[PDB]
Amino acid sequence: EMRILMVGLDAAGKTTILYKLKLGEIVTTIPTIGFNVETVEYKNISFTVWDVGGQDKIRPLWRYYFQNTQGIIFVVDSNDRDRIAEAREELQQMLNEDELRDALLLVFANKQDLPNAMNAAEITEKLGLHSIRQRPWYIQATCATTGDGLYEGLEWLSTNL
Ligand SMILES: Nc1nc2c(ncn2[C@@H]2O[C@H](COP(=O)(O)OP(=O)(O)O)[C@@H](O)[C@H]2O)c(=O)[nH]1
Repeated sequence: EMRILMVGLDAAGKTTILYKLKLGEIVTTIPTIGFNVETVEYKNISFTVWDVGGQDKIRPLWRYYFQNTQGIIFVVDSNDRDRIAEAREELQQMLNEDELRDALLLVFANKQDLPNAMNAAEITEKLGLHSIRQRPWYIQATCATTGDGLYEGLEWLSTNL
């Protein structure tokens, strides 16, 4: 019916976020070698999760698992300063996929419990979110392990959908 695509580098906290929603079992599928998909199905909504960044294995086939995406959730480890530039590049490629041009964008600046984590303002500038045109976006500072911030960010995505 409608899909929410939640993607980001490995260890960003996406699986942690799926489990905190308590909207259904997390199911892992491996449609092809090197492509692990995690899926939660709640009513008419499908939450679809996989890791981006690095080799981008089976990238040309991602379109056939993108379909009917109404909102993108980009999750970043705010403490991972080593890979923030990689997260920016991976986000930009998602923002250029034709099947996702109309999808809303929620950004979770995750792991705000860590002492040296970049704040949402810094994450906003590092991701280049203000260069996004004609697409509504929103960024929330979160701690997925406590759940802090997830409701406020998903409140924006849900009310705007
Ligand atoms: N400190 C901290 N750790 C987190 C947070 N969210 C997730 N983690 C940890 O990061 C690791 C990877 O989380 P995971 O959900 O598997 O990330 P994924 O690979 O993107 O799905 C786990 O050990 C989590 O406990 C957070 O907000 N703060």
